[PDB]
Amino acid sequence: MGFKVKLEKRRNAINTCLCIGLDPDEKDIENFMKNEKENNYNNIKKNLKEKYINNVSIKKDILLKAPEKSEEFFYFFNHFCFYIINETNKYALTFKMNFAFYIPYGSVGIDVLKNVFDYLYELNIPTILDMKINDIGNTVKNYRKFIFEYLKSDSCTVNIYMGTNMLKDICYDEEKNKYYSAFVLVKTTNPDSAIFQKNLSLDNKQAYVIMAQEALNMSSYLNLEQNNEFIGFVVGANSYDEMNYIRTYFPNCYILSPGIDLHKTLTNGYHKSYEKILINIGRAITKNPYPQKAAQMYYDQINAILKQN
Amino acid sequence: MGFKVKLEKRRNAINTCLCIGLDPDEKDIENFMKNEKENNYNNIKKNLKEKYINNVSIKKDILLKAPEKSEEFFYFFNHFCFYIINETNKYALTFKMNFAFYIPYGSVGIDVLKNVFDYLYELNIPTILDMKINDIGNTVKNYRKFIFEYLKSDSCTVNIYMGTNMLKDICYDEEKNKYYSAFVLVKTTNPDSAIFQKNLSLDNKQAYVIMAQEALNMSSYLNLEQNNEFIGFVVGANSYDEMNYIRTYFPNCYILSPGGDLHKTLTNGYHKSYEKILINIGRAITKNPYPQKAAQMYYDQINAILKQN
Repeated sequence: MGFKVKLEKRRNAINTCLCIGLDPDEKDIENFMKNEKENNYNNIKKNLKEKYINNVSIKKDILLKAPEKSEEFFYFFNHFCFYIINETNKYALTFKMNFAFYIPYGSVGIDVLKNVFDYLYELNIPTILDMKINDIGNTVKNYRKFIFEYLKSDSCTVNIYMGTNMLKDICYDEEKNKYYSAFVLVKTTNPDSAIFQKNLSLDNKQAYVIMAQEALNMSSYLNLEQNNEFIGFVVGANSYDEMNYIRTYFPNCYILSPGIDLHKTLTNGYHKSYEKILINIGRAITKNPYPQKAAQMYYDQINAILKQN
Repeated sequence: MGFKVKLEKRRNAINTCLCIGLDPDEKDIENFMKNEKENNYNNIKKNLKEKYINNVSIKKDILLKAPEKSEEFFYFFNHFCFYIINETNKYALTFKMNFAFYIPYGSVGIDVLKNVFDYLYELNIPTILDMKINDIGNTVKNYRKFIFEYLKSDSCTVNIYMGTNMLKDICYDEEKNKYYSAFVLVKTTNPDSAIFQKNLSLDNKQAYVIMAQEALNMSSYLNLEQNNEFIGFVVGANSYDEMNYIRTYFPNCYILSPGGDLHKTLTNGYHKSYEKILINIGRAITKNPYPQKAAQMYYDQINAILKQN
C-alpha cells in the first residue's frame, strides 16, 4: 500500500538494493527458443509448474500449452521473461522493464509486457517501467493509465525536460485520489549527456541539479511522501561525481542507477535505507548463461559493499 | 521516395501545410459508437466500402464485419480513426498520431495504431508519430524499428535532452542502409515549459536555441539532407517570440507547430516551401461534429494566410 512501504518491506525480507533489468532483445528470444528445443524445455516445464503463471490475463490458453505457430514468438518471449524472473527474483529488490524492448513488434510485445507485470504483481515484487515518458499534461494521463492502471506498475521513469507540471499528471490522479511514484532523468549513462545535463545552467547550478530540485519541489507540492510515494532520480552508474553530489545535497531521495566499477557507484550514492539507491544490472544477468548464478553473484557483491560501508 | 520528396509532391498537389492530428480519446470512441448504433452504422458502413481498408494488417477479419462482443472496443476505435481519415484526408498535408493515445488500453490500441498507419501508407499520405522518444543509443533502435519499420512511419518526434547522438540511431540504419526523418522538441506548449527550455542557458543562448542547433548539426552530419530526409523542430504555436527566432536564424528548417491565434503563428514561421511549417490541429477537427467542414474551414484559413505572404 504505497511504493515506499513495499520497497521497505521487501528490502527487510531480502536485504539487497539490486534492481534486475529485464530488457529482452530479439537474440535472447531466438537463443532461448533454440536452447529450449535442444535441451527439452527444462525451463519451460519449470515455468509451467510455478504458481502464478496461472494468473496471467493475456493468452493464458497459449502460454499453458505444452511445447498455433503464429503464437510461437509470443510463447517464447513470454516464457523467457518468466524464466528470468523465476530464476532471479530471489535476489531482486525490484525489476525494471524498459518499454522500448517490448514495443518493436507491435501489440504482441505489449501483451508479454502486460503478462510480465501481472506475473511480477502476483509475486509482489516492486516494478519500475523504464519508458522515459514525456508530454503535455492531459496527454500524459494516458501514460499514467497505461503504466499505473493497465500494467499496475509501482513506478516509472520520466523525462521532465518539458516541464515539472507533467509530474502532477503522472504521480497523481484526481479521479481516484491515488498517488504514484516516478524517477526523473537527472544524469544519464551516455557520453554526450553532458551537452544539456551539465553545460546548461541556471543560477550557477548545473541543469541536472536544477531538474532534480524542480522534481523534489513538485514532490512536496503533490504530498507524495505523505501518501507513501515519491519522486526519485535516475543517475547513471558511471557518473560518480554527480552521484556523490546528489546524495550529498539531496539525502532522503530515491536514486535508480542504470548502466553497470560497482563499488564506486554504491558508495557514492549509499543510504542507510539502501532501497534509496537501486542498482540496475540487466544484460549482465539476462544474457549470462546461468542467470540465477549471475544474479546471486551480483547479489553478494552488493551485500559485501553494503556491510563494508 | 523520401520524406522530403513526399511532402513536396503532396504539398503541390493539394496546396496546403495543414497537419491533422489524430488523437482519439475514450469519449471520442463512445460518442462515435453511440452515434453509429443510433444511425444504423452510417459512417462505419461508409468506411467498409472504401477500397484501401483492405490493406490494414491486424484483425482484418473483425474490421470488415458489419455491425463476440470482446472486439467491440477495437472495432469502433479503428473505424473512428478510419472515419476521421476518410472525412478529412483530402485537406491534410500530413497526419500526426500521438502514441500516448494509442497505448493506454494495452496491446489493443497498438493494433489500432498499426492499422491507422497501414491505412495512411496505402493512401500515400505523409505520417508523423508523436512519441517523443528518448533513450540510450542501442535501446533506441527498438523505437526506430517500431516507428519506421513496423508502422512504416515517415517521421517521428524526439526528446534529445539525453544527448543528440540518439538521433544517429533513429534517423539512420546502417544495417538496412535507410534514412528517416525526425522532429526534435525545441519549444513546447505548456506554461511550465519555460523552466528548462527558457531559463536554462549556455553562453546566454536559451536552452531551446542550443538544442535546435545541436539537432541540425546531427542532421548535416548524418547526410539526411542528401537522402531526402531531415531533422525538424517542434515549436509551439503559442511561442511567437521563439518561433520568430527559429525561422530567421535557421531558415530552410522543418517546423512542426502544435497548439491561440493562427494568423500570428503561420506568418511568424512561414516559409516559401511552406511544407516546412506544418500546422497541427487535432481536437478542433476530430471533436468537431462536422470534421470535413472543420478540416475544410481550417484548410481555407491557412490557404488564405499563405496568399498574404
